[PDB]
Amino acid sequence: HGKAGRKLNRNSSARVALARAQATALLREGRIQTTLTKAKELRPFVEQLITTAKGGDLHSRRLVAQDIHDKDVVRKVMDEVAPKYAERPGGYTRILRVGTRRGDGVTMALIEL
Amino acid sequence: AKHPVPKKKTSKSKRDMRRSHHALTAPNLTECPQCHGKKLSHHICPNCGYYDGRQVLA
Amino acid sequence: QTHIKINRGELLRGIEQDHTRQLPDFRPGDTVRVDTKVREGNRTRSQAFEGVVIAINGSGSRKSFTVRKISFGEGVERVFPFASPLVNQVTIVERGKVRRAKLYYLRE
Amino acid sequence: MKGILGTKIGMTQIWKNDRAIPVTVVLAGPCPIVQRKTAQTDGYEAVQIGYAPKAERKVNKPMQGHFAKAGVAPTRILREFRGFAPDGDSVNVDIFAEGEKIDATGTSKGKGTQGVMKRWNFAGGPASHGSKKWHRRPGSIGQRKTPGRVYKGKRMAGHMGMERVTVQNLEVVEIRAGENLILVKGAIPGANGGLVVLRSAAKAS
Amino acid sequence: MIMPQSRLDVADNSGAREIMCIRVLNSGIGGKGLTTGGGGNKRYAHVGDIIVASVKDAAPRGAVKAGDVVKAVVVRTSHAIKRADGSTIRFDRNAAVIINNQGEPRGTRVFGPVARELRDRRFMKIVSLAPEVL
RNA sequence: GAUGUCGGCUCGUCGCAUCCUGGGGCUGAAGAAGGUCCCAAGGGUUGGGCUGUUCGCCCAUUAAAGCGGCACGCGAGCUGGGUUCAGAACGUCGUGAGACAGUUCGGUCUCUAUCCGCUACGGGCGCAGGAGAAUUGAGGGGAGUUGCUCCUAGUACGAGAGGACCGGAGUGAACGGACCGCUGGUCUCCCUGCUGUCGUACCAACGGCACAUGCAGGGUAGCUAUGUCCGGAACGGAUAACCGCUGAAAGCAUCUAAGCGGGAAGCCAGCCCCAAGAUGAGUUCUCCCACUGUUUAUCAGGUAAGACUCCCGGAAGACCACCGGGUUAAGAGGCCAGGCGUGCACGCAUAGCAAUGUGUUCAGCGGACUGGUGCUCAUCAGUCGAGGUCUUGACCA
RNA sequence: AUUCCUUGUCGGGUAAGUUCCGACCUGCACGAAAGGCGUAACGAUCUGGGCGCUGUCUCAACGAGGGACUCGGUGAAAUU
RNA sequence: AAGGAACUUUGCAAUCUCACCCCGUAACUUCGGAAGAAGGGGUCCCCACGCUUCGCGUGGGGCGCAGUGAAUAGGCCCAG
Repeated sequence: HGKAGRKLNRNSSARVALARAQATALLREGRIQTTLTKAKELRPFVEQLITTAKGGDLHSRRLVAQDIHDKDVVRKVMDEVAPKYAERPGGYTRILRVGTRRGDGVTMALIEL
Repeated sequence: AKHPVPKKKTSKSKRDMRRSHHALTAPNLTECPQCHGKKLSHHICPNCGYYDGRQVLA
Repeated sequence: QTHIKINRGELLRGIEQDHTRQLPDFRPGDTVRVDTKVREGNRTRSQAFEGVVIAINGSGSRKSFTVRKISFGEGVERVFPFASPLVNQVTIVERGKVRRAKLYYLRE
Repeated sequence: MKGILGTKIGMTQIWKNDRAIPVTVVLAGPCPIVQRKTAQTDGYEAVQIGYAPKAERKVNKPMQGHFAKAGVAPTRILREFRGFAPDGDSVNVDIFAEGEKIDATGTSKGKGTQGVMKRWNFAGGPASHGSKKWHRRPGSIGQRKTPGRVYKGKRMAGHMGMERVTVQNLEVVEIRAGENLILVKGAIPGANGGLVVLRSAAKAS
Repeated sequence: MIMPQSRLDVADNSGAREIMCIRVLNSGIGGKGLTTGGGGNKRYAHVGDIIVASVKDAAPRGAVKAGDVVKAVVVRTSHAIKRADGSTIRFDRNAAVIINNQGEPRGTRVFGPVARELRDRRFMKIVSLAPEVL
């Protein structure tokens, strides 16, 4: 059987680079579009990650730094975006599948903060 | 060489007996609520850019 | 399969708090489980395994601790079910200072 | 004969005296009675019990009538039992008795498409002394110009699991009425959350 | 578990030091002498099981010599015998006690602890020299 | 204009002239143990050493450790040890080139399955309405093994030594099924430790790469066995060999020609699983109901019950299929709580020349596990889907 | 590596050895520069044994990655 | 896991071993070798001290399961 729970399609150190790679962007742009699935993967990781930032103390700042190697972005998340989702019960990030693409026939989608 | 190989040409008939299942399924287009143009249920209307509000730029 | 609403989580706990016993603290360092060997004929014996603890795998009815001992020139390890009827009482003897929840590293 | 529906729930440890025994905690909720089949209506005697509940907003119109035909309250699962009866609704209280041996019958966890080594044991072969048929792959399907085919049933890969199963004679260890909970020794089929049916020994010693 | 080609330590003064397994007899102690195997299969010797063996190293000066085919009765499997209370016992090394057709140790004493399962197997005398019976 | 060759391995299946278990006659059969002939193939028939072996000899066991068939079963299934290519050697034969009853070391065994067959899984249509669901069982498949101890009984038997049938108990083995609570395995980034190097300016804290986890320690869920649980049954029907009751033809005798009974691991039923495409297409409960279309558009078209499409999932799964949810919502992510793994974090303080230690800290971090919560997305909407043939017969006022 | 009878015979090592080592000899058909017998060292050489270690095996299990499967693009082959 | 060549035509294949210091090292021999024979110990960090400096030795101290702490990196022997 295969009753686990996670997605891959690359090795291990990659499915880690990606999720960090997209993690930043979304945080740096608020919205990025991407293959539908990769969004779906992306979602929960950024959220947890946003929830990390939602503490303000060095520690939390430094845990995030682990998954955000661009100083700026981390500060953005740390000081601009994280302080805002305070009031809400963690859970902001939505997806709006768009329409199939052309060169590969893959359905894209939008993941916006 | 090419080890397994076919024992005869297949009838233009049989070769069709097969294909009776490659028939595409026409999308289920739905009519946008605003642009009234047809969209793909659950996705953004490629024409107006809406999905209750307007997401995608024009 | 059936979709009844239910917290299987607790349904279990109930059928498991009738069979769950708490013991001293301990994590590593010496112990002296003075068990009972009721097993002989009718004659109910009284053994007392005792020495290093090297694991606490578990929680609830299934919780258990493992202790390593060298009896008469040959290593010995026993797996004790906290709630195991054959056990009367466990007792520390000397808290140990180690750095990991296993120790196997000590099996040599 | 007798019997009641239930849900698997999990196994755990339990001591009956001084001998620890593993047990599969099953919950045989109270079961409704939604149709008494009789060798005079359906040409055969039997009963129809119900199980999990169901919101009426999901309940088809026709299904409502069938359940309403006894004023029960849409279940979502119905199953027959031969040569049974009682009056009202069927629970395990009085039904099964601590000590009875039973036949639990769930649905095997589904193993997807499995080879022969796994679905029939087989033995595959080598792993080092020459190959391309490393471990799994069946050896040979048959003989030659004789039975110039393969037999009907030769074991080969296939979907394994997701089959009905029955593990006979299980000792109903404990029985917590007031919770339609029951505890059986040994392992029952299918996974937790699964529908299991518990009956009287199909035929026991 | 213990099996053919698997060498055990000897837990007696029979003179034998180490022994290689040869065949797992279905440990038949009972009745009058040792009983005749209960099957020609049975692949693993679990503590308190009898096996036929072959001495691979006996000590100099001792009733048992190097190369003597002899029966023994496993007393310590590095496996793990699970006691009915659900406890588990496992020794560092596999070790057996050479014996004789009545289930008696050819030795005058056992060394090292012995599986308590042997009392179950009715191997009384063996047990009686056991410094311990874990 | 090619039917690949010995032996293994894998995978099996069939016959019986049965190797062991079942039943029986006779025995020179006391009992126990055997011999032998009959009936009987359900199932089972071990692991090692030598040899390319088949064979066979042997070690240790076993209830036994059957013989044969299926292109000396099985290379579009694997090997390639054997032997009927090219190299080389020895003995032997040949003046020689070469040869061989011979011996010896070496020597590329071809990804792509069309038809039948086979294992799984879908689509169509059919089953005289359109639908939801629960079933009968025609038939079919799986399984079908055996030891040992105890009891009876130290009896029957036997000079004794030894020592049962029958019947009743237990406990293994191998084989299968299911299962993961246990005991273990794994767990590719769930936690930590460690090295070299580059970067995050630097210090400190971290990241990358040294597998496709840099190494190590451990490890939830899942899956998993060497772990657990259960099973091979009982009774029954009809019988084989075999034993018999009443009993003539042969006024006796006879298991028989009338008739009747006992009787095997086998057969049929029984157990578990499939199953009406059982086109002879069954049964039962429930729901929607009788719309519209001028001999110019002759049948389709709104629609009911209901369901698909699609979205979000799943202990379901290759795809399909199957189960669940889709805001009258707790389906999944998140989020809180908790559980469980790791084993005490950053930072700061203090001790120490320092490496480090101690405290704050049973800390910190966190995959899949138990719950709670409308934070996020399951929006909107479309597509398909009944008006019930006829004949006979029966009942209704 | 020259033996047909042959797994010769006795010994050795093994629980058990048609192979291996040691003898004996009855050398089917050894033998002295087609060299006889020996020999330290050297061999991706050939044979037999042993220690160690291991998934070779008892039995397999879990995990990873690349195909195999699904959808969009391009689209062969032997064969008949 | 347990076992450890039971695999098999043959441990084929894959492990173990695997660097550099120190101790130690057989038969046999053309005395050169056999020899990396076999076998065992060490190896990180801190500080003092002395040394020929990079480096190193001594003494004490320290941390972890583990210190050529990750990559490169002999498995050994007996007999023919």
